[PDB]
Amino acid sequence: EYRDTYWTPDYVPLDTDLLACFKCTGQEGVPKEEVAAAVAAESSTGTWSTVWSELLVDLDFYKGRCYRIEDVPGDKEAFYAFIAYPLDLFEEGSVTNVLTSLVGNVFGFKALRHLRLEDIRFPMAFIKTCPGPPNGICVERDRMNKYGRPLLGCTIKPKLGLSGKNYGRVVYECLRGGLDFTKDDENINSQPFQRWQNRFEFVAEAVALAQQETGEKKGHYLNCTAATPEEMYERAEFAKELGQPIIMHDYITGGFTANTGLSKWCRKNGMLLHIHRAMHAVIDRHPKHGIHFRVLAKCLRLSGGDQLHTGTVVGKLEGDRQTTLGFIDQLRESFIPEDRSRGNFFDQDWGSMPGVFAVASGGIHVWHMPALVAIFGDDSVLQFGGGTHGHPWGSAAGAAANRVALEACVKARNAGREIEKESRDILMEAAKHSPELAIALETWK
Amino acid sequence: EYRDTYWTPDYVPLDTDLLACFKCTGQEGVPKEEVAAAVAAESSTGTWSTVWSELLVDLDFYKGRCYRIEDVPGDKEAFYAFIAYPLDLFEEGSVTNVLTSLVGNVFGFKALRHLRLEDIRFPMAFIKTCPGPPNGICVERDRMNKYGRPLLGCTIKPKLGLSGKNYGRVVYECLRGGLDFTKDDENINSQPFQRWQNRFEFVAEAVALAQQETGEKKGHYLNCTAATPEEMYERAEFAKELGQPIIMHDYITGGFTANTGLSKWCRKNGMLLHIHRAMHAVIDRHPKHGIHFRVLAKCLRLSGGDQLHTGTVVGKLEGDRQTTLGFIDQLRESFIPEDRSRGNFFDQDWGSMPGVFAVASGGIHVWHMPALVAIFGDDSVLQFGGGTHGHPWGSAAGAAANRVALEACVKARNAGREIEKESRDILMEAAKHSPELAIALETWK
Amino acid sequence: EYRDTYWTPDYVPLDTDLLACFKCTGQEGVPKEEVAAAVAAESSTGTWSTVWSELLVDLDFYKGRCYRIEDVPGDKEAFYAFIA
Amino acid sequence: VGDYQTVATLETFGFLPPMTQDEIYDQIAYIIAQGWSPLIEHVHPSRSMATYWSYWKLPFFGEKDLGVIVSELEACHRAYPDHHVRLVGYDAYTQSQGACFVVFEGR
Amino acid sequence: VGDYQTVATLETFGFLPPMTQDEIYDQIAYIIAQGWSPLIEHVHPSRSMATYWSYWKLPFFGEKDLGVIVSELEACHRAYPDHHVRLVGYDAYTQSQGACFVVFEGR
Repeated sequence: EYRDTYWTPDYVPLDTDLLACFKCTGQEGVPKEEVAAAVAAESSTGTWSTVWSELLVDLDFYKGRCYRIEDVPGDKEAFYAFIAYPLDLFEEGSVTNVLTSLVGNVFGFKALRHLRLEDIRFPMAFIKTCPGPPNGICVERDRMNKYGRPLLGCTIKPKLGLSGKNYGRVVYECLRGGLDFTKDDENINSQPFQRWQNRFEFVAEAVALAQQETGEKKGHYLNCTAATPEEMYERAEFAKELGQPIIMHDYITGGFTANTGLSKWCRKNGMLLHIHRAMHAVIDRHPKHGIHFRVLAKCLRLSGGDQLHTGTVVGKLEGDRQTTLGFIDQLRESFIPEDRSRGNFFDQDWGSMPGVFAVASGGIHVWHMPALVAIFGDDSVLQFGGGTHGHPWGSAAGAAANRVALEACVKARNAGREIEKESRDILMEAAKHSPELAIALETWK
Repeated sequence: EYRDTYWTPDYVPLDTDLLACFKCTGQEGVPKEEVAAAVAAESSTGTWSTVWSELLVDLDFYKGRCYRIEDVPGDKEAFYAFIAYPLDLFEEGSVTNVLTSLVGNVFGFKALRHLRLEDIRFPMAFIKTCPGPPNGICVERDRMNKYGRPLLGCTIKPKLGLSGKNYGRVVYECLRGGLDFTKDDENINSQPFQRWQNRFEFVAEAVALAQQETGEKKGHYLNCTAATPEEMYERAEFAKELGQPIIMHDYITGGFTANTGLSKWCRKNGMLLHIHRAMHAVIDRHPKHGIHFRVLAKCLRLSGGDQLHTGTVVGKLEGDRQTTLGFIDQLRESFIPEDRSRGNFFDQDWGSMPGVFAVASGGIHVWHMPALVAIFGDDSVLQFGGGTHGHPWGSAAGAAANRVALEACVKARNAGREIEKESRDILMEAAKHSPELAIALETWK
Repeated sequence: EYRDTYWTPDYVPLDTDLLACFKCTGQEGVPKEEVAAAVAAESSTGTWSTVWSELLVDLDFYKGRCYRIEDVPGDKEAFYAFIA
Repeated sequence: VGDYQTVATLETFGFLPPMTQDEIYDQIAYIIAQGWSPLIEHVHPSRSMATYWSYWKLPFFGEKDLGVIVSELEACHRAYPDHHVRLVGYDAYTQSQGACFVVFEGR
Repeated sequence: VGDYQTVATLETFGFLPPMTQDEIYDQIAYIIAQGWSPLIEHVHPSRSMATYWSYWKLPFFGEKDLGVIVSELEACHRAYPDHHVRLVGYDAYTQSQGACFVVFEGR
């Protein structure tokens, strides 16, 4: 029994503590308080019998406190548990240390059928310790001089096979159509068919040419995720020398340590950082067990970064857009009030620490854009890899069609109109001056 | 009793000695010679009883000599004391060592009601040892190609809150109006709302744009005062790479060591150094105790630097402009004759070591400019933070109005006219071609 | 007058604020609240007349708050001022 | 069938035909409804790649009337009828441009 | 009300209207009274950003007459009536320019 020292019936968390929410399912017919206290201890302290060395350090002060067990709305065996953590249990600005101390060993205890990390309330102190995003939302907007509308990206299709020249010319064709950015594929950094130096050189040349032609500050997302941190820094500095204003990375596969180092280097060198969520589903695909994507989003925002992939939710699955908009709030706003429907179990304030852009990509094209604008607001980016490329008139025409669709949609939204219902009229009116938009809307009606 | 070995009734200082003036007030009814000798010893040597190790080194040669006690004109309890110092008691070009040896422990002796350091006569040798200002007055004028008139600056208001783009555009608006420079705020180096890299980049871009537009070599004061010397050097070299011709620093808060290192780096890299006197008042606000600002000005000039803040004296307090003009003389001229009214107690010669520009800022605007020109001469800079920004027509119009006011004032001064009396006619005649000047003079009549 | 925006009669400091104590002596016969607010502003913000650029950033949030004036035990002209 | 020629466009509504005056009214009304502030920028088209354009009279804070904004727009258009003229909404609380687009394009 | 347009000005009295001849007399008399030496510089306006302009005849040391200075000024103005022409007072003891301003501006 561990409730007596790791379950607190009347404790109130301190404003400097780290508060964690776990959706817990113990074995059948077990005390919920006991399993919650077991989880809390397994996060900090665990012994199989009487021990000696724990009397040389005050275990009372350096221990977690589960202070509230609430009944989950939908399952009476699953319950939300709120565990506190003294500030001293972590490193000053190490998201890696937070993950190690939170999920390092708790998932291995046999007395828990399922465990899911739901929400984390980071104290203001720990947030002020971490480097945070190198640029921020408003700073990125200033560096790109783009406002009024969300930004427009696209993944370079096919997933691989392109040489440096071919990849560069495809990126140029996508970019010259008014598209804001292009992202390299998450699994493509350096290949036998394509060495990264050639791709970076050709894509920098293409970006410069498109920037000169269209009269707009443009850029492409360059990937630095690689085998070693030395190679990552080398590629990042090579991109810096080539005048490219943004680079991209995979923080889960590369690592939280690598992501933090890359963000610090970007701040030290004045570079923008794009991030993709590769392998996030392996942690959040299961709706009952694992780690919710909001926790990963919080960790990435603390570790630094300017963009984070989300999908929207819509296009294939109407789903539960409430919690998606909730993590969007946690991505953009400095403070977010509690919202059980949005999956926000704590009053979380970020002080004046700049937020992170949201990335919506995958299974989307022109027909979805009004709802995407409505749900994601103006602080987001939309990527249409196949849609822009699969347009019969070419990638440039597809990008132009999506750009004018976005312009018309944001104009109608600024007009004070409910875009979701009359979206068909909006797209028809836009097509009255863009035949490529008309044929695109015809393709995927 | 220490007079017998630390009071010299007939000693004449050697031309290689360091001469210091202290305004001293001992306890009531104490020997003035005894307290002066106590101060002199407490600067070099102090023992509570008979000692042994002092017989292994000649204490006679390595000891200070107070050689003259003069009655202060205004208090008969306060007296001026002149203490000599053998050249060997200091480091070859360390103002830090001078301050440690002069005020390190003397201010803690109970036998002194008050102690104030008034004047220091630095020997020519010690001046030749120190690095000195990296550029100098004439060299700065050559590097800016600005002559005939004093230069015109302004602090960027508000004190903080600006992003990189906003700060840069405000600096550009101030600069394009003919303003010579702009100084960042002394307490603003790197903030959560504004990282220094973005501010430096945007302000460099704005300075380049304004320089291209107005057809004049311009610049902004960039601050490198930070937490560590490594960060200071990094920011200075970043400014050097961005083609910015001047950087600024706070020598008291940052430190004399940091100021000397920054000046040496500026000389080694061909950079101009601006300095603000933050926290100087905490040392000189009290008129009877502390260190007079002339001593700090001497120390900064020895440690290196191109500009030093002074106020003028006028605008709020008519005061005692005599001693202010005295320290101005000590800031500009190579030699200065003794002047008791100006607070110059020694015949101080700087050889051919270039002087330092004077900075007049705070509580000043267009109405004061004629008197400012009259008192500060042509080797000074005028800053109007609120006045230029608070002008209803904008910062550019206010800067242009101040520029044309300065031009008209220096023209009338060169005409052989007494500017102080007919200043109203001068400003009216200037307003006969500058309506912004007219409305400014209307605002603060 | 700067009390209206830099003297807070009923503000309670936030636990993330920086609190400073100043023993202040203004000129004779001056409002203690006014001089405390002047010190607080002179730490953050100071203008001699109406200004424009301060409307592009929220001066309300980025400003100090003197929230308590206490009488010094020993001098009635000197007073302790607590600025946030 | 057919190609899309590259066009020197003007930053978010550079693609669409020039906005009508009623659309300008709606845009400025939206800027008012968001608590932002109007600001007029004009610059020679040759220098479109610059970072800061030549600003008109200082941004109007507390101004909630469309007519004065339209009068200022037409006055600045007559001031430089060959420059590119755009209208920007400034947000003080976020230090960014809430919305911006070109109103008049030069000859 | 109204804006102040950016003007390509000419370095300390570039803003004021061109000086009258009596004002030139007063300026050169002041230069004489300060012990400085007159020096005439002319350069094409396209190269105003250069560091050294094309100097006229060598600086006149010991010259204390205004009329010869005016004659040299008008002669150099007629030499290059399309160049910017300025007058500079040189101080030997400080190795700086005591006073300098433009006299004739090019077409």
